[PDB]
Amino acid sequence: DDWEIPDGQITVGQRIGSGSFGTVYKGKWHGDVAVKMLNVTAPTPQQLQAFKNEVGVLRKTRHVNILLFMGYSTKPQLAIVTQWCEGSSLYHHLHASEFEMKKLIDIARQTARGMDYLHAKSIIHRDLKSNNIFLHEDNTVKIGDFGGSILWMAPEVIRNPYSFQSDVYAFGIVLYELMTGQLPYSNINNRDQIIEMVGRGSLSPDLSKVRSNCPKRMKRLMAECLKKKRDERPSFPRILAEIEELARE
Amino acid sequence: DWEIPDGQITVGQRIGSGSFGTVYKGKWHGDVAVKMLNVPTPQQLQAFKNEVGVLRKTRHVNILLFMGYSTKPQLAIVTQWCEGSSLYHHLHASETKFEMKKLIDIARQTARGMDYLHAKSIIHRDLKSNNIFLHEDNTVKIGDFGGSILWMAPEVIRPYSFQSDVYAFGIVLYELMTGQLPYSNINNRDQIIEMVGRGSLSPDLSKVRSNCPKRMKRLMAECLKKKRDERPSFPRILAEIEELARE
Ligand SMILES: CC(C)(C)c1nc(-c2cccc(NS(=O)(=O)c3c(F)cccc3F)c2F)c(-c2ccnc(N)n2)s1
Ligand SMILES: CC(C)(C)c1nc(-c2cccc(NS(=O)(=O)c3c(F)cccc3F)c2F)c(-c2ccnc(N)n2)s1
Repeated sequence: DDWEIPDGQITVGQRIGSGSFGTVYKGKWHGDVAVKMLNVTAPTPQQLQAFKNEVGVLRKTRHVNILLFMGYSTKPQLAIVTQWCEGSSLYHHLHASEFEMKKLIDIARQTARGMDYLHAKSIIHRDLKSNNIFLHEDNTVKIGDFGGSILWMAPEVIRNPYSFQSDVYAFGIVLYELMTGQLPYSNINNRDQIIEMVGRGSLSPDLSKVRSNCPKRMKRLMAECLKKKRDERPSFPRILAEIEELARE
Repeated sequence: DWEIPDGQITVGQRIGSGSFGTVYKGKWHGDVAVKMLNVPTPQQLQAFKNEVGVLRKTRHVNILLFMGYSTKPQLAIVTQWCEGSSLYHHLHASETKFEMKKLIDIARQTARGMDYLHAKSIIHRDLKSNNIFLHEDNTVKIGDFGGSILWMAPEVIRPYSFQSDVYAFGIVLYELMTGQLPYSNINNRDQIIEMVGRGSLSPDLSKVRSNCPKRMKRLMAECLKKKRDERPSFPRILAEIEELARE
């Protein structure tokens, strides 16, 4: 019932980087772990409060497609311990490296399962990117890094605009990455152009870029997820149903 | 709370019965395993909460992920679904050929889970090769917490402690390196019970394969000590496997 890991048990190691919040290092604790710490000399009451809140949210997650929360510590720095994922993110595999359709579908399915699970718990991700989707042992999708993210931002977010619908839009962009192998808006290299245009309602991902073997049901689902108006986007129960179905059919 | 309301879980094919309860494959935000408990009484409900209370305390990659419990239509526990088969099936049925590196990683992962369980002061009471699920063939998943006498420590046969878990892990180590179950040339349950229980019989270490690192042979022998207090603790066990893993 209590997930406080007494300090001195955790052997922190090499730094990996910084996500939406905190900084992560590879660690040692009953095996490999990832350790996200807030490196400040002394946490301001704001930081201590937010720390308690997010931990309270993370301890409500138990699903194979959600990064495993394992525990937390408060001294000397506030820290959150998670499982260690082997391999790289979906971003690296898609954009920084040299997948067959069946794998692409399965990745989409696992991600939908995780998101569907989160939404049923009334949890909004707020920062879903292919960057946040770790392919553990290249076989299991692990969603992490909750709240450069401009590409995955819904039009209303670009202009509290966060909701289940904005998560769905981000998921739609991830589908676009899986089915095209590309990041959206390749012919636009200006950050403010995309911000203006996507926000203006003018610009949307180019669905003609999808692969030939990409199923039409997937293509339709993608277009539904990418609706400019938020209340026109599908919910994850319907999203999961469609993917899981088409994976068979 | 981790109670899953009635109707959210779709039960599929029966998988089998374990140390307690009956397992089915199911649907709930993806694939799950549903362990049906055959039943509630006021007191049965308390015992149900106590076991769920223990399971709710585990958050580790090498421990089967608890996901929730059902009170209606009947008492049930929900866990993740593992793809593939048990370590037992690979070693003794499938005859899957593992390079020494895989066998030691599996041993290392199992050690990680057991060390975690013991740090939480949880005793498994029924660790064996078919309790160890190789999820997607790579990740060890220890489940089925407490007919299976091959993994029973002498003191258990004649009781349950961290030391008896260590012994059971020693037999698993034996399986990994030998490829066989202990006492293969003796197909008599009563005999093994009598002889292992009184201390006259122990696993034949001559049957370990040549490629097996000698440090693991020693560690295996240390785990299989007939006298309970001469067995090493899992933190020590993990380190030596971890140290040997460098190669
Ligand atoms: C590169 C980048 C983006 C900085 C990373 N952050 C994490 C990481 C490490 C710890 C937590 C969270 N995400 S979180 O903080 O939102 C979170 C929890 F703290 C607990 C449970 C789920 C969860 F998403 C992370 F994304 C990474 C991470 C986590 C596990 N294994 C590996 N190999 N990397 S990589
Ligand atoms: C009948 C047999 C072959 C022994 C099995 N039992 C389980 C199974 C199913 C559910 C729970 C537990 N073990 S448990 O009941 O002790 C337990 C929890 F309920 C929660 C967390 C850990 C844990 F070990 C299991 F072993 C199996 C199982 C579990 C997950 N995936 C698959 N494919 N099979 S297989």
